[PDB]
Amino acid sequence: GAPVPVDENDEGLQRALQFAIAEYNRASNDKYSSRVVRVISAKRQLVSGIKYILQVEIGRTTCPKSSGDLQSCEFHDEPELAKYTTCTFVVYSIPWLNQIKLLESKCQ
Repeated sequence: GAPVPVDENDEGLQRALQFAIAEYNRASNDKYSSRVVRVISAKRQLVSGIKYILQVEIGRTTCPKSSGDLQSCEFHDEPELAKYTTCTFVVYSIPWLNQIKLLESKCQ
């Protein structure tokens, strides 16, 4: 057995970053929103089911949710002031039972 990396065509891995990341935005939703930036390690271990280990230097997005913006939101109008954080997402994905669940998703 071993770890298998994903490509730009794995709706499963996409549901992984969107699951944990979705939790990052709902976490900072207060001040503003947290948005991915430059992934680093997006993989899906393959055991009895799957393990989704993700890494990305999370970033932010000024606008919160409405702020009279309809649909936009953005980091800090540039990189010059949009630091980031290193977060890892751990999503177990089990086929045959469409059972996806979050696990080790922590950012810091």
